[PDB]
Order: sequence, then C-alpha cells, then structure tokens
Amino acid sequence: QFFTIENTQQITLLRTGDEFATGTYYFDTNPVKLTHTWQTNRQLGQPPL
Amino acid sequence: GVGVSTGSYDNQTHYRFLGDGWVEITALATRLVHLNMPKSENYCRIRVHNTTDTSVKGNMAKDDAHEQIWTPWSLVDANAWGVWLQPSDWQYICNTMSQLNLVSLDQEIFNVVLKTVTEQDSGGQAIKIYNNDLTACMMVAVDSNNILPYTPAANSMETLGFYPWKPTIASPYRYYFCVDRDLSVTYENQEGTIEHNVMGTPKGMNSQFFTIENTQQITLLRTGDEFATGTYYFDTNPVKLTHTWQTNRQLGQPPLLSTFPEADTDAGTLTAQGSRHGATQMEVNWVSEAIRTRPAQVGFCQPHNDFEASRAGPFAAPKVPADVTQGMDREANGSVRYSYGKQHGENWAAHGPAPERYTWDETNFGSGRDTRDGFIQSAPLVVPPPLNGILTNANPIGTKNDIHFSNVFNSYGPLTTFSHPSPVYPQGQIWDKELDLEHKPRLHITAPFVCKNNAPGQMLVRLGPNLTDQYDPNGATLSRIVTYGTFFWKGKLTMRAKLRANTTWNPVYQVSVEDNGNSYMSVTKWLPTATGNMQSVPLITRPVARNTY
DNA sequence: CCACCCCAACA
DNA sequence: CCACCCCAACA
DNA sequence: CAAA
DNA sequence: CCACCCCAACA
DNA sequence: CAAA
DNA sequence: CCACCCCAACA
Repeated sequence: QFFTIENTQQITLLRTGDEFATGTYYFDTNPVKLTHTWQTNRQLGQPPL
Repeated sequence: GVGVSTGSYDNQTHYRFLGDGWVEITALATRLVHLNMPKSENYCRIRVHNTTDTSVKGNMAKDDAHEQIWTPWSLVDANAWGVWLQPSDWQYICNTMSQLNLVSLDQEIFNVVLKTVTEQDSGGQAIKIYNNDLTACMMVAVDSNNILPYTPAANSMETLGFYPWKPTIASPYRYYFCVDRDLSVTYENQEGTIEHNVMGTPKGMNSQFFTIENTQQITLLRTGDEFATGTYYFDTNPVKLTHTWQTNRQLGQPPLLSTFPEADTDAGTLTAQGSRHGATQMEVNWVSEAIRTRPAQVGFCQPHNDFEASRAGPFAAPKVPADVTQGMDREANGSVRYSYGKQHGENWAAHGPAPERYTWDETNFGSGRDTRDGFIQSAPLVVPPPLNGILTNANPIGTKNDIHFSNVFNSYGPLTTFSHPSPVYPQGQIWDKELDLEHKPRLHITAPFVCKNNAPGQMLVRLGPNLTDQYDPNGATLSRIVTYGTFFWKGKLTMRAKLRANTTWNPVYQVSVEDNGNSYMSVTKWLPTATGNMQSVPLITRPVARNTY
C-alpha cells in the first residue's frame, strides 16, 4: 500500500503573503466523565442488616 | 382534621384484553405497614470485621467485613414479584402469555395512624397503655433524583409482605461507604500466618456521605395527610416467557438419512463420515455432528467458583444462568439460590431461626454446559486422540488434583449467544437500576428488567421525632417519647403482554396443580391450614419451547 | 354509589 | 404528584 | 444523556 | 404474490 | 419487535 | 476553507 501525497492530496503552494486555513471540523464523539468511581462488587446493594 | 379516611384498598389484579393479543395487566396492592422509632436519630458510620471467620485459613468465602452507614430513615421496597401477583395470576400469565413487559408504577400512602405508649402499671403487674397523638409526624422522602445509592431490599430479602392480609414492615435504609481491604488466600490448615487483615481508614477520595435531610424533600405527613407519587413510566426491554433448547447439535439441516427404520426398534444410519458432504472448521476429512460448522456458540463456559479480588477484595464472580446438564453442575451453570423467611414464604408455621430456599435451575437448556465431558484436542485433530494430545476433566492444573481446567476456561467469543435470566415468581426481583459505567453489562442476573434510563425513586419513610419536656442538645443522650405508627400503602404496577400462539401439534408443558401427594406441585402447598399459615413456592415461568434455530 | 366469578352493566 | 446524584423531564 |  | 413461530407487514 |  | 482511502458532506 504505497501512497504519494503528491498524488492523493492537493497542495497549496504557500508563499510569504499567503494564508492557508481549514474549515471548522465538527466532532461526533461521545462525552467524557470527569468523575471517578469506587463501587466494587462488595459495595453495590443493601449492606447486611 | 381527623375523622375521614385518605385512601382505599386495592390488592386486585385487573386484566384487559386489547386487540391483537395485546393484554394489559394492571396489578395493585395495598399493604399496611408498621414502622417503629429509630433507635438513633443520628447518622452512623458503622463497620463490621468478623475476625472469627476471618482468622481461619480456609474461611475466605466468609469475609463479611464492610464499612456501612446507617440512616434513621426506613425504606420501602416493592420491587418484587410476589407482592404484585398471586399463584393463580402468574399461572394465567406465564402459562398463557408469550412475552411480557413493564409499564407504569404508581405508589400511594394514606390513612396514617400515629400512637404513643405509656408504660404504666406499677401499682399492679405491668401494663402498657396505647393512645393516639393526632398532632404527630411521619417524614416521607421520595428520592427519584436517584441521588442516593440504590439498595434493592429484595437483595437481603427485605421487602413487603406477599400476603395482602398480613401486616408487614419496611427496611431501614443503609448504604455502602468506602473503606479498603487486603486479605490473602490460604487453604484449610496451611502453615505460617495470614499476614494482614486490615480495614481501611477514610479514603478522603472515595468518601460519599449523604443526608436525606439534605438532598431529598420531606413531606411531613400527619393523620389526615395523603402522600402519593406520579405514574412512573418504564423504558425497559420486554421479557420472553418462552424457553429454548436448541443446542449447537440442534441447529441446521440434520444429516441425510440413507437408511430408515423398518419398524419401531431399528434406527437409521447416515453415510461414511469421511465421504459425507458438508463443511467443517477442522482440518480432517469427515464431518461429524460435533465438528460441523454452525451459526454460533450456544452458551459459554464460565469459570465456576472463581473467586476474584480488589480493594474490599473478595468476591465470587457471577454467572449468567444456564441449565445444569444431566450431571447437575448446579454450581457452574450458576444456578442460584434463595433463602427467605415466613414474610416471603416458609411454612408460615415452622420453627428454628432457619431460613429456607429453592435452588433455581434455569430452563434455557440447550444452552447450559456439562463439565463432565470437557475435552480439547491438539494440532492435527487426530480423532483417536492420544493422551499427551488431550486435556480432559481429570487432568490436573496448577499441580492441584481436584483443580481442573474447566475452572479457568472462558469461551466468550464474538460468536456467543444466550438467553436472559428469566424471572422468578415469588421472591425473585423485578426491575433494577443500571451501573453508571461508560460501558455496561449486557444484562443483570439480579433482575429480568433493567430500566434503560433513570429509575424509580426510592421511597424512604421515618417517624418524626416526638419530644418531651426536656431536651438540651448538649445532652449526651436525649429523651424522646416512645412513638410508633401504621399506614397503609397501595401500589399500581402496569404491564403489557402478548397472547401465545399455537404452532406445534403436540400439546406442551404447563403449570398445573396436582392432587395432593408429595409432589412439589400439589395444592395443599398453597391453600392455608387448620390455623392459617401459608407458603409460597417459587414456580416456573417459561414452560414452552421457542425453536431457537 | 351492586349486575351475571377481573378491569367494566364498562365509559 | 418519581426521570438520568441540585434547582428542573424544568415551566 | 448531555444536549438542545 | 415471503416479513419477525397463526389469522395479518394485516386491510 | 413488541408496540403502536 | 477538513467529513468516512478520488472527483464530492458533492453543488
């Protein structure tokens, strides 16, 4: 699987007074919880009476 | 104020026959409850460290050391089957309906009674007079915001009476607290010592101390006060009231019969194995009913009697239910196990503080796995497998005799299937929250239905502190009047299910009640006695095939 | 606020 | 008059 | 179910 | 004139 | 896919 | 002026 940038992707020959900029890439990923747990298996349910 | 009632009494079971075998089962129940005064009006962080079953050497599966927290609040759980149905109903249900679901749930409380007792009678033998306090309270807290932990009381068989004409009691709310432990293994007598058996100080990291009188609202109920919740709609997956039996040897086109019997007592015969057409995933030249490529892996081989560890350390590792093969591995195919008291079974006329259970052995046959036929070959799958080219159930592992490889095996390939843990009429649970883990179990063993979203809010009940003439909080122990109370409770539980078809030819098994023998299924078992005791015996729900493949 | 062993002589 | 550890399944 |  | 073991992917 |  | 190995998240 031999690729070539100068074959697959476009090249924007930037000089000095040239500005290259991309668009706003929107993400479609699942959130991340900034919380930690500690409920083992011995710590899930009704404690003994 | 006082005089008129607040509620009714419905322990009825209403049926509705909709269009297209879409039945609607609305169950009700109004249990009368007794709730006494909490010993403490404090919050306690109590610990237990049984160093009498912990300081042995083999007694590991006896570790009962946990750091608990007691709440003056008394909980109310109705997340059971027995409370919502009768022996008949279930029979009509499980026996007729195919599948089943869970809809609404509307709890209600009324006709609150509050009385006081004055130990009197010194000018005699001793008598406790009982009178009312028409000014008293009964804090009711409904935690739906599910802020507090989830303690399915059905866990420790602490629910509401099953006998709708028998006063029951609540369950004092207590929840788990972070500690930390370390316990080492050891066999029978072993030598040396255990080393360390330590608890765990506050892990000012995992600490999670809550207060009902801080997180949840309290509706100070008097006598003429009625507390009632809204109709909680459920968003759970249905449950199939059908059982399977299609193993791996019973999925696809049976071999071609080139020879047929000529009269009862003379079976047929297939054609030359290594001449038989078909596929296989084994490099040999002869298709068998064991070699042959199937769709998937019916049931999986789980390590039985594990025993894993962590911070509170042990703990057995569950099993997803599966028959108990003709060898009754009963401990592998993780068949369960219950132990209930009168107020949930028992010969409501027995003695000795001795519980009673009924080992549940799933029906999801053709799924289970027999540990008395293990079996694993090597490279060139030479059929007449030598010895040094196999690993059976008797072949030691680790250097331990009675310690086999089936005890460690784990065949849970992306080619595995299996049925959901079926309900369990009496006792058995109903619904259960869901571990707030990024990733989650495919199922819970502890209950057929698992709300996909939030869950019902727990309903916590407490007596309100009734005070005396004296009370300086700078008082070590404070005086309070002996106060207790009755309230009724009513329940709406709604389910909607389908009516089964009848696709076979052969009748099929069902649930029935035989004459009076000695057989498990025999009336007397249910109907009361001279006096009036009453059993409840867990019954089967799923008696009926389902052609898996 | 009693109808033909349930919901419901339904509404 | 119970919805995803608060107000608030908001109104 | 974390956005909508 | 093939839809989730019936009528019936109904009309 | 068990409701809709 | 970044969308799922091309033109092209097309216009």
